[PDB]
Amino acid sequence: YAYGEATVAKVTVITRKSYGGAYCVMGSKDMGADVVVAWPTAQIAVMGASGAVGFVYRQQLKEAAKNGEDVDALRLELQQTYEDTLVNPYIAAERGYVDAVIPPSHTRGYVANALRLLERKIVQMPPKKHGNIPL
Amino acid sequence: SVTEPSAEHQVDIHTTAGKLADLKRRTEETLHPVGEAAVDKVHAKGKLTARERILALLDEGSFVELDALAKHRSTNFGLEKNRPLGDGVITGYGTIDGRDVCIFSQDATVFGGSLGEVYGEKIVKVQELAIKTGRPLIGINDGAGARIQEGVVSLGLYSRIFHNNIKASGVIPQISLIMGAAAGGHVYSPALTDFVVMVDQTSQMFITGPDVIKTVTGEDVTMEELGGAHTHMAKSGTAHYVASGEQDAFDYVRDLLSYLPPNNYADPPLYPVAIPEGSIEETLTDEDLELDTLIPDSPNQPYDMHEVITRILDDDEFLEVQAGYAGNIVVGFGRVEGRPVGIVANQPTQFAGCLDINASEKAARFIRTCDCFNIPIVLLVDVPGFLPGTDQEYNGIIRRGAKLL
Amino acid sequence: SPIQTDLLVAVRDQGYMFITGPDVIKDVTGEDVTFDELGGADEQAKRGNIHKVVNSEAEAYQYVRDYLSFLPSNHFDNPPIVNPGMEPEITPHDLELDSIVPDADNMAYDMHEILLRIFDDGDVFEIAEQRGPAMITAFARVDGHPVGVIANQPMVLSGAIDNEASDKAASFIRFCDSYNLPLVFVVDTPGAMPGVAEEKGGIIKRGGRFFNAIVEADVPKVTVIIRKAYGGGYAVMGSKQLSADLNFAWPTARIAVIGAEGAAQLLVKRFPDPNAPEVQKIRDDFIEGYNLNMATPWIAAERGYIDAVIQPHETRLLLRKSLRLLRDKQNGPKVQRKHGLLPL
Amino acid sequence: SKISKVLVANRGEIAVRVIRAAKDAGLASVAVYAEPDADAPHVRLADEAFALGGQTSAESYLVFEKILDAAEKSGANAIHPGYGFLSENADFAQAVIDAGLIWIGPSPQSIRDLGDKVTARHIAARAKAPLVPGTPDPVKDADEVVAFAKEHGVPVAIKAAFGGGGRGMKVARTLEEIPELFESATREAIAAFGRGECFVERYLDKPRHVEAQVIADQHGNVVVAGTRDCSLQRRFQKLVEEAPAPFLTDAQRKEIHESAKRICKEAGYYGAGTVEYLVGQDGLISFLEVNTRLQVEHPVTEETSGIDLVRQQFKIANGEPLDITEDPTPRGHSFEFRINGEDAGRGFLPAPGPVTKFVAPTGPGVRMDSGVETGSVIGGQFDSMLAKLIVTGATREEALERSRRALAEFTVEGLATVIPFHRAVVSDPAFIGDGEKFDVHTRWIETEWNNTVEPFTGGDPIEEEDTVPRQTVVVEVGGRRLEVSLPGDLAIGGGGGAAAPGVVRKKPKPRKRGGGGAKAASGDAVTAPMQGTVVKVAVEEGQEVSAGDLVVVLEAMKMENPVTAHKDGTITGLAVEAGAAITQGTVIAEIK
Amino acid sequence: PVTKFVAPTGPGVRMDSGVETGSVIGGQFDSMLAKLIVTGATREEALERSRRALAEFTVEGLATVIPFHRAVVSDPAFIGDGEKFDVHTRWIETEWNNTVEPFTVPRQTVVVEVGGRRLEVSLPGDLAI
Amino acid sequence: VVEVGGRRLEVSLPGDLA
Amino acid sequence: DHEAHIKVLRGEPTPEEMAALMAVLASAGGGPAEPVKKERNMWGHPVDKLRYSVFSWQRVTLLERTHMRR
Ligand SMILES: CCC/C=C/C=C/C/C=C/CCCCCCCCCC(=O)SCCNC(=O)CCNC(=O)[C@H](O)C(C)(C)COP(=O)(O)OP(=O)(O)OC[C@H]1O[C@@H](n2cnc3c(N)ncnc32)[C@H](O)[C@@H]1OP(=O)(O)O
Ligand SMILES: CCC(=O)SCCNC(=O)CCNC(=O)[C@H](O)C(C)(C)COP(=O)(O)OP(=O)(O)OC[C@H]1O[C@@H](n2cnc3c(N)ncnc32)[C@H](O)[C@@H]1OP(=O)(O)O
Ligand SMILES: Nc1ncnc2c1ncn2[C@@H]1O[C@H](COP(=O)(O)OP(=O)(O)OP(=O)(O)O)[C@@H](O)[C@H]1O
Ligand SMILES: *C(=O)CCCC[C@@H]1SC[C@@H]2NC(=O)N[C@@H]21
Ligand SMILES: *C(=O)CCCC[C@@H]1SC[C@@H]2NC(=O)N[C@@H]21
Ligand SMILES: [Mg+2]
Repeated sequence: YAYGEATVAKVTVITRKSYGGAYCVMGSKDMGADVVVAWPTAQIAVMGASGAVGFVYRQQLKEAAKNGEDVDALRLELQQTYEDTLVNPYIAAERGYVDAVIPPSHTRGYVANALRLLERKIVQMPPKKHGNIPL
Repeated sequence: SVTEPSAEHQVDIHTTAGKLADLKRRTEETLHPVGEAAVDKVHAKGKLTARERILALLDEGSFVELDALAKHRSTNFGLEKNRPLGDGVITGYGTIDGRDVCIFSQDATVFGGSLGEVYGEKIVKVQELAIKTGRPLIGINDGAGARIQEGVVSLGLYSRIFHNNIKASGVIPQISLIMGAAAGGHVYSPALTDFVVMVDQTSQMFITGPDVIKTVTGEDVTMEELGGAHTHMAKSGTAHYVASGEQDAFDYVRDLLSYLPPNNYADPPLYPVAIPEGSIEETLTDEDLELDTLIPDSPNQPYDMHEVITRILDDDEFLEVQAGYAGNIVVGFGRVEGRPVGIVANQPTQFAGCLDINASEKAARFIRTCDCFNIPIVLLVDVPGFLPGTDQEYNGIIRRGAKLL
Repeated sequence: SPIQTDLLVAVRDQGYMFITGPDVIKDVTGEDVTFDELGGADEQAKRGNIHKVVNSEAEAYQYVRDYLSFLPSNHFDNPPIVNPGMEPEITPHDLELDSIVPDADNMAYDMHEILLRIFDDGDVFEIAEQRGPAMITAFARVDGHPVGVIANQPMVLSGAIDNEASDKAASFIRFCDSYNLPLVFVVDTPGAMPGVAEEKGGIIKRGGRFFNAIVEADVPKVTVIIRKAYGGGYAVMGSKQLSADLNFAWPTARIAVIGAEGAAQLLVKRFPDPNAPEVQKIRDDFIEGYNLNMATPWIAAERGYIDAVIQPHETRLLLRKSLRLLRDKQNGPKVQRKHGLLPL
Repeated sequence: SKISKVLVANRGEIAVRVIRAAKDAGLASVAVYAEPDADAPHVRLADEAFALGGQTSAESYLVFEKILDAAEKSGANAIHPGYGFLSENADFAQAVIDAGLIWIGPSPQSIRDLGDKVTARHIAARAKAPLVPGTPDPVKDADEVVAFAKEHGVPVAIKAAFGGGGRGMKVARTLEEIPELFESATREAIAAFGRGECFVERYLDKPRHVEAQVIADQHGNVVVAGTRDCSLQRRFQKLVEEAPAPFLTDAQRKEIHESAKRICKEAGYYGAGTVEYLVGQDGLISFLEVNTRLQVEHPVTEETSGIDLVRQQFKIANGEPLDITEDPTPRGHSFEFRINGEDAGRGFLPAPGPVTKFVAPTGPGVRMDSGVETGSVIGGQFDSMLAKLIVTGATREEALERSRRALAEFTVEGLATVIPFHRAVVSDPAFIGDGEKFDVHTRWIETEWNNTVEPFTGGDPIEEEDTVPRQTVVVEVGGRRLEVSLPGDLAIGGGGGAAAPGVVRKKPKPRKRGGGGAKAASGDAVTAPMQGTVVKVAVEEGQEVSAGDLVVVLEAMKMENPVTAHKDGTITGLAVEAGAAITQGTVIAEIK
Repeated sequence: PVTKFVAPTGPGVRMDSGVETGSVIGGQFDSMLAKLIVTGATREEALERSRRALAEFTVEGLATVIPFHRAVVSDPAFIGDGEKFDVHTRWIETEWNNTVEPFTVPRQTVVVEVGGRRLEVSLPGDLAI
Repeated sequence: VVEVGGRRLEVSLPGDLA
Repeated sequence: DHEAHIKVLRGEPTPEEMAALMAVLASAGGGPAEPVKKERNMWGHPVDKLRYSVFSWQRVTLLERTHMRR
């Protein structure tokens, strides 16, 4: 609520992990982050790969279990493939949830530029007496 | 020329009549988007479907469905081979007691009710409609989090939904029914709405599942202990009502709405009442005279403050809120001469009526809801002070007691 | 001063409007022109400087009384509510809509057959009928509340949106927004009328003004698509993307970037051998596939570009329910400022 | 061979009737339906149903290939044609026989011979039937017609040798009319029937229509099951029918019963059939027609004579001899009332519409044969008849009394019907009679009946007071049950709500273009006034036309409506072709 | 509740009915809803017509004896050999194969007086007027 | 005015009924 | 005459019964009486309690219209 209410300039720098509901909380774009940048080490995903594999490959793991295979090594291989495919900044950059994937040294420059431009933000909420934040 | 048995014939799709029949076939398919066996299994579990829940809450025949024919567009992990109509949430508008509401209802039979991109867009659409129209939004929540085969797109839709809940906060009444297991991202939207009604023993809310809890902490816990309606009433103070069943939950929602205006600037729903003339003393009733003997002679003796509440309110009717939580304070709605009022009252029968952390936060947010929606408040006061104890200090009686102030 | 007003009503053969008369035209420029050719009532109604032509002053007065009967006295107040609550159930007239649209896609039909049935009664009060006759701009009532109706007329020029149709719609939309009338869009159009004459006549800016007006308007916007919604016709005739509030389509709706024949034509621009039998076979098969899979309601419905596909008989009562929901619409967020600019 | 599965090549009430007869006989039944009939009762009642496709008769029930394909696919071994469509198409009867199916009907030759009017006249003369004075052969010229009319006097009817549906005749009252009438007759008989042949006979001024039901087997036995009187006709099509024929001498009645048998034997006829006659004001009988099909009216004969005539058709088509050896004695009296979807308040014009309610009468003496039910829809594509009400009693008086009851009970809502006419005529002295004669005749409905039926408006609010919402409540006062309609704004006593702020009541405008003071705008589009089928196009593109010129004929409810040029100009965009289905408001052409 | 009631029609059928669609049957009165009367030229024909009419007869929302009638009209004990039949006044409770499956606001009153008469006026309890 | 079977029937009442 | 009249759609009451019916209905009819006017009093109206951004379009379409509408 606090982040979504806020109308000052909101800049996000993702430095590794941003998963799930915590991704939504920590200054996601659709919560109104004005500038979102990610370092090359950013990992933006629904959940960690060991959890995700359980559900996205549960059928294959069950078939391998019926075949009596080394399903532990199968899980390791599927998890490595999930990490290599999805657990990175680029899927969010493809969706435009990340505005730029930057070398970490660029962070201060992107922040300074955004903050200089957003001194006045012409944004508004619907008229209300006050909100009703959870208490 | 060719003549088909009636079982395989379809009216020629090139004619207007054939296009009408095609729309009928598609509409029929939307009534059971994952096949009839799933509906049969819902009824076998004693639940209603998302559609039946909408049609039970709303006034008969008032529902207009939107995006009935939506289908997801994901191609990850073979999702494209299963594209159920409506994408697992039913959305639209209608009336409750003749006043217009916007509504959505999540369908646990479609991917466990997990939120995909199109599912999220549908919810966002009815949120935006409610906000622009200044009409209450009712969400019926029942879903296993983000639809994991869809990527971070589901997180982007969650963020859009939360941002809409925050925009609407204090603008239109927002009511969340929990009618199944709401997991992960599904829990925050209820928390941002104004009222939460959970169904006893058949609905749950939790961020993290019991199995992850077991892995990280070693704690064994059932999903019912972790997130049940009783837990969210009595412990965490998140549920405003625990219904004994789905119809009881709908009745509570209709009662809530009857006290609320449609938006933060409309006039409240005043009931017509016959007001007797004369002075207060001329107008005293026998039930009023019963208050003169309510207070025990000894100051050490409690009494039930509901004896005051039900005598000052019309028809003795009082809709209590968070009845099972922080029972040392009582809050709820009633009417005085047809005017909706919010009651806040100390309850001598629990902790001598002391204020504590939980009672303070219960009354604080109740008062702020009433003041958002222009409902006047009546305080019935019998408070000896704050509940003493180091646990109260360490958990923040100063900071959290300041919220009621 | 008259051209500033909202409604110009001229008496035939009696009312004329022109800057310079025939004499001065002849003497300065040598060209000769009659009062009728220069500025007769019917000519000015076709040019769109006049909104109505009538045969007598009594008829003009009655047209004024009817016109005012749909409107508030001012920007702030409320219009009359006339015959609320008639016919709360599905009528035979509603059921007549299920077969009103011709089977063949080439067939023109009169849009008034629909407009006379989807509102509270036959009181569809048309304004500027002679201007841009491929477009209807009318007042009607829904549950007794007045609304502005913008509808394509397939009977005339296939319902294509020409220059005068574009500026008629634009000015009617701005007027209706100014006096808080909800807007109902009834769509059956191939989009903008192509050709050198329309381009030189200004079709780009006039369409731009139609787009500008429809997005500017704060009033409730509801759309019903009947058959065609191609290209800019789809976009401008109250699409959801241009901020329409509720969007319905009949099962005969066809929503696409271009019609089947235009898609087939560019298909055949490549490997062009249009005399051969085989390319005519290829065109026929392409058009068949396109009208089955592309130019339909169903892609827009599955993407949620439209809110519902409806049986035609539902339309009247569904319009009532929708505009009841939208009655208190607040349009925002908008930044208050001196004014919006428009292509001009 | 023997019938085992009957395909009912028809729709509506007659299809239901034959399906029911097949179930009684223990035969399997196959329905066929056009797309408009996909939900019809007969489609749901038959043991099987096959979709012919197509929207109109010309592309469904009239298509031999489709009906024979449905029979092949269903494995039906017999076809019953009902009435209309192909029931009297001799080439269809032959095609059915060539397919090896049992044709439940008369021989193709009998159909062809009795369908040719002048061959039928020769057969009747050979049978020594009573004939009206008339020409034995087609007349060749208006001068020959004038010579005939000079011999026999006036009026004279000139009639098409193949015509039907009441269009087969014109009448000349004065000699000078003959050339124009003959021109019109030969023209329109060529146009409608493809044959120009015309013949001339004495026109009877106020005749009754009387007809004999025949049952004839393939072994040459014939039984006259009874007579009907069908004199209550509109546009020469029947509306009310009764059995036995009342107010006939025994000499007349026996002459009918005997001439019908002679005629059938000369025709070689077998099956059910009917011999139609006219009875003059002088009481002279005159042969009129043989119908080579089951009659629409057959159930009043069934009720009075105790014979199931459709099952008799099955027996005859099985080739069994008649088990009835002698003409039944009628018991009681029966009326049939055709429940046509026609508004008697607008000259019995038919209109399509939804059957939002249908409550048949029940109880003593009532039989209902209906092709529709609550929720049915009547499209513009087929005949207007919804149902038939048959009322039977011990006497003509008791049948009239029961008819007044049953017609008071009969409720139909959502489209116009002739029920208000039936309610009148069963109470009209001209049709009650004096106990020995009655005044009705084949032109009485148009030229004598005091038409007081108010035009149908359904539920439409028309006056200002109609727009006000209403509530209906049951009040009991002293025990009396009253139904009381209360306006939603009743300002009685302290009541109010006469206007919420700004509410105005005014007369609602009809859902029609413009004011009624003018026909049309100056616009160039000729637009279809109704749903229908374009049956004829009378113009071509580039033709110049003048106001009033015929542009197309649209058939709806099997009636022709001419659509005509509203202005002079050039036909500039002819968009329709014959056989095209068309919707109201469709642009047919632009006149420029 | 009589949620649906579709009497048979057509040749030889008479329906005498005390109920229609939407009627409610309570326990206060005898169970008879209606009488279906079927007539034919012969006993055999009347049975054939009865098998038709009872196959058409649709009643929904409560149990009825229609399945019993559908059996007995096809039962050799009632069709008879053509000169006798085997039914008797105990043939249903015994001897018949019972293969039928089991089925699966107050008014306001105002006592007015008008001249010499009392008149109770009874109104619906929610009359909005 | 009351309509009873299509008859008109004036009924006159006091102006002060509840 | 274009008032919507009471109609007795079924039944034929005797004049005594018509009088009892109409007297009872006229006693039931109540509430509004004559069309009194609720006097306009905009003090403390809800729209005045809302926070509006300085550039909020709702200042025109909600606040101003609510004050001006008559
Ligand atoms: C929320 C924010 C809101 C913001 C909104 C903002 C608001 C909106 C903005 C606000 C809107 C701004 C509005 C600005 C106002 C416009 C400014 C006006 C200036 C002019 O625009 S100023 C033109 C100067 N002017 C001509 O052009 C003559 C036309 N141009 C020609 O070229 C004419 O053709 C010409 C010149 C040849 C003749 O002039 P004619 O007037 O056109 O007509 P004619 O001569 O043919 O008539 C018949 C003639 O016969 C004569 N005559 C008459 N009676 C008798 C008699 N009894 N006996 C004898 N002789 C007689 C007499 O001469 C008469 O003449 P007349 O008609 O009486 O003058
Ligand atoms: C931010 C949100 C996140 O990060 S997701 C948080 C954890 N993800 C979850 O799925 C929560 C736990 N989900 C589940 O396993 C169940 O749905 C829960 C909620 C425990 C309830 O179990 P229940 O529905 O009774 O039995 P079940 O799990 O066998 O049935 C689930 C059916 O739906 C599916 N499903 C479930 N969750 C998801 C999901 N998140 N994404 C995609 N699909 C999901 C399952 O595959 C199963 O479908 P099916 O029966 O196999 O055809
Ligand atoms: N000579 C006549 N005088 C008076 N009326 C006549 C005469 N011939 C025919 N009619 C009228 O025509 C009606 C029907 O005529 P007719 O039976 O010849 O045609 P139809 O029923 O159309 O024939 P079809 O079986 O070929 O369709 C008769 O009921 C009678 O009303
Ligand atoms: C005797 O008076 C002391 C015991 C009572 C102390 C009570 S407890 C609850 C109230 N809160 C507080 O701080 N003192 C009061
Ligand atoms: C057409 O829709 C089906 C047959 C019904 C019309 C036919 S025409 C000849 C018969 N005579 C009559 O009145 N109806 C029957
Ligand atoms: Mg005939």
